[PDB]
Amino acid sequence: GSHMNAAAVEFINRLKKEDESNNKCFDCGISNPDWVSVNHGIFLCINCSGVHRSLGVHISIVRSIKMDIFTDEQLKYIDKGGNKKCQTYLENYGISDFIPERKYRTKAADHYRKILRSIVHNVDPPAPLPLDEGKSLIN
Ligand SMILES: [Zn+2]
Repeated sequence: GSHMNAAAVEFINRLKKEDESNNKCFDCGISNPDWVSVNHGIFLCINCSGVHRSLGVHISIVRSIKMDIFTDEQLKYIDKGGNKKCQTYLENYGISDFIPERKYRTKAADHYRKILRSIVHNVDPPAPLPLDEGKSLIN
């Protein structure tokens, strides 16, 4: 109901006040992103959320902070992620400046999804991905 929705917004705002990079869109950098790619634990603007939608459900799961209800598991993805952790991971593999169709289909981005998922489920992470495999795209 209304209470569960309001507590979720309060949670997101805490994460935006904790890690300031959550207050800029992950892909384009504009301030006050009101959308989330849950699967990546990142914050996006309305336009970049549209780009993510065209990537398909295997790549990105998109939610609006203003308009959508969030499941408790979905909020955990954001709690264990954030813009900073994803950006650092993508930068480390040299793929952070790739356009979305390439960036989110890299082994590096796919590997980050698996890492975040494992943190959410409190299980062992996948083996570290070799740097030279990171730029290659998944099938
Ligand atoms: Zn954007």
